[PDB]
Amino acid sequence: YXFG
Amino acid sequence: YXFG
Amino acid sequence: TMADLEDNWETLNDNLKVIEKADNAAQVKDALTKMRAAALDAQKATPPKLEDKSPDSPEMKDFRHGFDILVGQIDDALKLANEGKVKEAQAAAEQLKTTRNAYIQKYLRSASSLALAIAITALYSAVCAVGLLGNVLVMFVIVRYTKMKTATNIYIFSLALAGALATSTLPFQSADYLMETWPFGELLCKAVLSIDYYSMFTSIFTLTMMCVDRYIAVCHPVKALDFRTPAKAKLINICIWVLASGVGVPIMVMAVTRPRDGAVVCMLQFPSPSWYWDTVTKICVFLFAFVVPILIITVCYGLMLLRLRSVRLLSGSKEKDRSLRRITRMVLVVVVAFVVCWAPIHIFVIVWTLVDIDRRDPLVVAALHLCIALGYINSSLNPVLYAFLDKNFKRCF
Amino acid sequence: DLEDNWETLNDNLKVIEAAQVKDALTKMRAAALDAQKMKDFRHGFDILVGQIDDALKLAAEQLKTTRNAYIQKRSASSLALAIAITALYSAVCAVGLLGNVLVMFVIVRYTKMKTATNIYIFSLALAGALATSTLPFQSADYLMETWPFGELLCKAVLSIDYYSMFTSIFTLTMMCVDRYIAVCHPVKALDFRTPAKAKLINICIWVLASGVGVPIMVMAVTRPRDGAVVCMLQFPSPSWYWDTVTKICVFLFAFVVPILIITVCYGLMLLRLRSVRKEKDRSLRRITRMVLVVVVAFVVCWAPIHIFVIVWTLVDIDRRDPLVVAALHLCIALGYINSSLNPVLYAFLDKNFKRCFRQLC
Ligand SMILES: CC(C)CCC[C@@H](C)[C@H]1CC[C@H]2[C@@H]3CC=C4C[C@@H](O)CC[C@]4(C)[C@H]3CC[C@]12C
Ligand SMILES: CCCCCCCC/C=C\CCCCCCCC(=O)O
Ligand SMILES: CCCCCCCC/C=C\CCCCCCCC(=O)O
Repeated sequence: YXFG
Repeated sequence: YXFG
Repeated sequence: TMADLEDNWETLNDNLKVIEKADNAAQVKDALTKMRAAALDAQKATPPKLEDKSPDSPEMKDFRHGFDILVGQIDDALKLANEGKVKEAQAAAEQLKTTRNAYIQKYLRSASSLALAIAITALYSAVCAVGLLGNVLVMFVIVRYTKMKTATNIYIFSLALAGALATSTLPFQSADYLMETWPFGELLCKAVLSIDYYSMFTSIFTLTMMCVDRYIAVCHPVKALDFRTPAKAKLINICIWVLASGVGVPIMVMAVTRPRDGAVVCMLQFPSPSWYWDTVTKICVFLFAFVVPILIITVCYGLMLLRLRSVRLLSGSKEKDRSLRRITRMVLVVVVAFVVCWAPIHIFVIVWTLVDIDRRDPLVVAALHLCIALGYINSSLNPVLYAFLDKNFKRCF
Repeated sequence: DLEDNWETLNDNLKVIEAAQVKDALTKMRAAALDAQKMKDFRHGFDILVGQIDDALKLAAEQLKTTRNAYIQKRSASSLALAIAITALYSAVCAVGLLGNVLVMFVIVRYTKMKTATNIYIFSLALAGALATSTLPFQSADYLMETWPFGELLCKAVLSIDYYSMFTSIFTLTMMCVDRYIAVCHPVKALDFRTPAKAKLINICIWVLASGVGVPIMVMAVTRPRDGAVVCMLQFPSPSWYWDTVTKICVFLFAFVVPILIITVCYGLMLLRLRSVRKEKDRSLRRITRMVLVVVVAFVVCWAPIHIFVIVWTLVDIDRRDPLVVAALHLCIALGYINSSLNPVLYAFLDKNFKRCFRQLC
């Protein structure tokens, strides 16, 4: 989880 | 190189 | 900013090659026009080397003088391009290379980000290969050998299915980072983003329930013979996977590819005001997928230590009571691992939203991709570590 | 249960740290008796029972040192290690395959192999992609403790592993020779460093190395040892002899000889530079610097596995010991780092994708  |  | 300094420095260099490979005066003219505007823009900036130096310091005056000589020479090459000369104007571009080398170069030294990109690719590929193939193997051993006739085997399958779905995103995410663009299209962008948010919730909520299930087994062993039934475990997991579609589907609807600076971006298109709903999503993800799971699991631990402190206080037989103390120590292991893996990225998303972060700095890039990766390490390592330490599963593998 | 007995031995060592320590020591012995209930593991509990007997008479932490003769034959510590190795082989394999395929693509599609240097890079990239392709099999074998792909695939893995080791190392040695020729003999370099001659040298390497690849393919067999299957070379009688000859020939021709040649190449390129008397003058100084990076990385990446192969043949090594196993596969992968993620392959990408990775400090 973090994209983008 | 080294297997096994 | 230094982004402006880097981009202007890049524009100067890129337009030198334009003249180098030019054939007409129209090509030479506009390249020098861009180069002139980028030289005047760059002389206004302060080099990272001289960031600690006064705008009127001798080094800072020397950096600016280099651009004065460059602009003067660009204007000499411009009059040749305007006059109709393409041989002399191209020859004057060569003396422009000696100027930015003997005057400016010393202040605008550069390094390669190749070793970082390799390390990042290595990190995503290792976390993907262990994660995906590992959980595909876990799922195979449960389906084909350790047949899911127990409550635990149903929970290991849910964590395994989620862990595998999570890590299947990583090849696309790392190709995007390398290429500095989304080359897979909108449909693959929707599949990626939806699977990313979806598998996050299925993974975390199936893990949370495992700790609740362990709590019931340890603290209510007689009542657990009714609750910890495989048909009851089957139902809980289906509810998680069906419930989690309130996250997967909206992300699939909002996931879009948009053009930005000649490159393609895979992103979420939030309703008006997009900045608001984007911030709300980041808050709800932090609360439901991080805070709520920590609370439930910590409460499961605290209750377990209390229920075993009473058996210890009873002083009857710690000969088999210690066999449950190993299960609660494992709950502390699961909660610390979840915090250490998820806390850095969740803090990163909060700082990213409130503060301006240097997207270009290799320290922030290294830290960002390490942070993203730890979340995957947790989602794919919880099922494999549980399964390969399960007595029944170990015999069946 | 052996796992339950293992825990009761440990969970009781902490109860000690007069009557309580004695009642704990006797509880430890009954578990240790049922833990003994393959002959080497049983010997461990005989030393453990005997030490407990001396402690019952009275040793305090001496039982923890004797426990290191039964632990390898901790629980999660073994799993953490197997994961770490799987992660190391998969990182080396995935960066190796993709880095080498990409280099080859850049040369085939964009560069178009006109220079001699690009032929030496294509061959080095092809050798690296073949080298890294055996890793899924080598890492699966480690995990399963058996060869589950049969003899034909054992022959393919062992032959490709030996063949690609020599094609890689000799293409790298010849690259340094080719570059040495440019720096020191430029009048002679004009006639030697032509793409047709680079093509011939590289082809000769690939055909020559078949004198290793073919006998290794012939000897590669799958044989059963302790209920499990092993992928191995079956040398003619006396096997111990031909095994020692093979190990000495690989260490000499694929390690010392390439270092010696690249080192002699470095030092001569160095004298040529010292003999001088602006930009074209220091352009050759970058090439000589690159040769030094090549030789340092070669010695760094290849020396540990060679010192390990020698130590293994000479000294009885505990194959089970956790830190021994960790050090072995690190040494193996570290050899593959040179083979497939070579400093020449790095420099080539750094040149061709300059703009993508260039950024101000
Ligand atoms: C759970 C514990 C052990 C981990 C601590 C989290 C660490 C690794 C993370 C969480 C938030 C992160 C920071 C978030 C924002 C910034 C600002 C940016 O301009 C530089 C990097 C920096 C300063 C990050 C560095 C690493 C960081 C501090
Ligand atoms: C186990 C899975 C392995 C993960 C590998 C990830 C795939 C890498 C994908 C693409 C690399 C393309 C290389 C191009 C880099 C140059 C930059 C550019 O083209 O803009
Ligand atoms: C986009 C991917 C979505 C996939 C949805 C998967 C939903 C199923 C989820 C978890 C299965 C949990 C195991 C319970 C089934 C028991 C096996 C059985 O007896 O039928």
